[PDB]
Amino acid sequence: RVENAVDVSGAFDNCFFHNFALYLLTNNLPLPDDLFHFKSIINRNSKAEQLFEFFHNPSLNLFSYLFEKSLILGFLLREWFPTQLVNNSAVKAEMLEGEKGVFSAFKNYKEYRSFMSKEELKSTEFGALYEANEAFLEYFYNRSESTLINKSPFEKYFVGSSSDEEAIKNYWDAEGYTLYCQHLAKPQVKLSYIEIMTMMKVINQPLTIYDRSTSSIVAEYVNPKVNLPDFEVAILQGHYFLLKTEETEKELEEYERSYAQYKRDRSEILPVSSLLVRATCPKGHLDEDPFIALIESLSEI
Repeated sequence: RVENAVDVSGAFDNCFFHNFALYLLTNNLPLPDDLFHFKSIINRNSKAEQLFEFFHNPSLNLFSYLFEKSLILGFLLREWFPTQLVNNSAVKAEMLEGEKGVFSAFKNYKEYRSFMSKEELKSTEFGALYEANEAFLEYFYNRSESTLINKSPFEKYFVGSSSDEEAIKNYWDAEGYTLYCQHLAKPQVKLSYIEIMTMMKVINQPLTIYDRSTSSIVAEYVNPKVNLPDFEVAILQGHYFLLKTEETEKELEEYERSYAQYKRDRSEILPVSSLLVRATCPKGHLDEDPFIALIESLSEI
């Protein structure tokens, strides 16, 4: 039916993971194993590995609570999922086919870029994929639009090639897929329903994503063999609203009350009631790193 889902915080661009987080907490489903002991793919600095010194067991108790739990789980999930689909060769191969696969997204990238800026294609549903493989795609674009190239790292996949789809696959299985998983895990990279479906497919979690205006289905993963509580969120600026159910309405209305407390507390921040209010502020106003404002408040324990 048409329903008014809860407004989930879009702090740290983890709005979907926050939706998945409170879905795992409202109906008491066990968190995925090794969410607290994994080695993240990212090679800059892992927000998950910084939080591992305060949480070691599905220990999430505060003594100074549901909103604070999803925001912490948002960080670990952002880096957990990519490490689960980087040595998964099956997903690596199943992600090239389909009307929305890499073969289609790349081919679309080449012909569409003749009149569309790359930033105009980065705001698309394939933005995360277009950014991870930006170097190969830009080489891919001008190589087929101009007759003279530059003598470079990607030309191996193009000589001795039968197709343009053989070059894309040769790039993908060598380094394209892993580059993609490394980009999904770094912060501030936002997710569309493309990545989410392959994320929900790798853990067999049914999900339905409606449009908040039409209530029509936008993206859907269906597996009737697994029977878990119905997971459904609506969304289009990248903001997801989790739909309530009989077991969630009073526990999400309790979480709605914190967020409304967090919003006004974050507007008098610039004598507050909520723990991580300064951590959810935008950058530059108070600190330079909202995340290090989060770990400062966790060290009080």
